[PDB]
Amino acid sequence: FLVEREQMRYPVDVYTGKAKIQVDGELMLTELGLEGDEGGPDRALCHYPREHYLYWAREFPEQAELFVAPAFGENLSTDGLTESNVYMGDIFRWGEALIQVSQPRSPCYKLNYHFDISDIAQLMQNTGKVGWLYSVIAPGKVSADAPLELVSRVSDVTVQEAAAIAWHMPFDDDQYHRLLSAAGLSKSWTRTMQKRRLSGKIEDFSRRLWGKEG
Repeated sequence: FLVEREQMRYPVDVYTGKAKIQVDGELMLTELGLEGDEGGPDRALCHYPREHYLYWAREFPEQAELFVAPAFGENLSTDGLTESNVYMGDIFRWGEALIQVSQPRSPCYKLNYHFDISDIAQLMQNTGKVGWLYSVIAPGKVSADAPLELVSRVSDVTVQEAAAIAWHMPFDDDQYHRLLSAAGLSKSWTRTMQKRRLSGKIEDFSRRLWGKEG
């Protein structure tokens, strides 16, 4: 863990909903999320990498204009952070608040309704370009002018592997045991990996990904 000492700092665009509109000054980050916005604690903030938009536009040239932040619902938009360099448990200082990565975002069939593309959820899930959520470790003033500083790297499980373990690999107790060991793991994901260990099976994903057609 030398990255803690590198003082990594990433500028971020901020958005809140009434849906999501860009915020420009300073607002309060409370335990439940951004003031004026809307496993509550574990999902108070959403993140989606801007890089991913190039991939969707190149994939769906015809509806390229739908693919711009914050089309995926995210609160935070950055360059330079993705599923392969963000780790489960990472704690970041933002202005005066402390936030911790708690799980990858799970793609939902509602996404398909929103882009009017019938298999975007399945595609998000298959590519692993899903973003992630934070739980707020300490509330406080934050701002669109204040960058995200990495301050603690406490696990060796990346968002990418956490997503592969949940959705890309065949049943494996060891991996489920490894995922349960990552600090900051949200309650619902703890519940889901624990249930697979006990049941001996992988819970269905059709309803989440396809709605009534699942």
